[PDB]
Amino acid sequence: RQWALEDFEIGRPLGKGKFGNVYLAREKQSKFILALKVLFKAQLEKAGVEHQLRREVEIQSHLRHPNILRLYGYFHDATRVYLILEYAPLGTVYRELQKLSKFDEQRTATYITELANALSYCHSKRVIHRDIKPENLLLGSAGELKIADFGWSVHAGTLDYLPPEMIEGRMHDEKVDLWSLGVLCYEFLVGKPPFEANTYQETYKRISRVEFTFPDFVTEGARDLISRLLKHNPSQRPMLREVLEHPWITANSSK
Ligand SMILES: CS(=O)(=O)Nc1ccc(Nc2ncc3cnn(C4CCCCCC4)c3n2)cn1
Repeated sequence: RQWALEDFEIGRPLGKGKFGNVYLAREKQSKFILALKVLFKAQLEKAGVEHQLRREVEIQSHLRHPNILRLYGYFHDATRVYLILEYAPLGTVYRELQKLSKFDEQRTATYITELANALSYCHSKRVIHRDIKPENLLLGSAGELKIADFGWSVHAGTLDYLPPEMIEGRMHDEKVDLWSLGVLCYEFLVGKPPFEANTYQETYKRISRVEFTFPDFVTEGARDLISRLLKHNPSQRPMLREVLEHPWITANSSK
């Protein structure tokens, strides 16, 4: 591996905002298709995220579930780092949700199932993702769910997906990704996150006071799982397989 830019032709833009952009792109000589994140070194340490990115490449690259987006290599030049990324043909989950505004229960449970395994794997290797936002949940071609982003940690922007203990600031562990699974689960069937407000200030309270309600079209099966995960006291939360085990899941997923 010694990649310099001229080893690629760049396709259409893929997004995003925060750090620069992510591009469709193609390895000139094997004709390989990939996402090529381009991040200006300019706005990197000019923001202090740099060292908290190295040990997120670290984290990204030696990992390997099929339900986790893979990082191939990297490089840079004058400005900008370049992340050479697996490509997720069917786009993000954020956009599938806007498109269909809600998910059926067969589809949700599958997405949750896939998320557990990828998290359950992440948690054997003791790794904790922090933001499991739908912006970070891409889709493979078989429509497999693939986790993606960059705020991971050791053991032990919107708060919509964070749990109480974080937002205020306490000794946290892998019990965060399980609250995020709850927040997600809800968002999928309802289409909006259970703590949404129009301000960061409401949302903090809605989270602090665990303040959500279910629209009628939501089944006491799912109420039970989401109720269970989104408890305040971290130790209250199912462990990852007690989740997969959940009656409501199993009745509704792939395998
Ligand atoms: C616009 S869309 O409706 O969402 N279609 C779409 C979305 C994603 C992809 N593929 C893809 N593969 C790997 C990665 C790694 N990071 N990204 C980020 C791209 C920057 C925008 C934010 C999303 C994630 C990736 N995107 C293809 N098509």
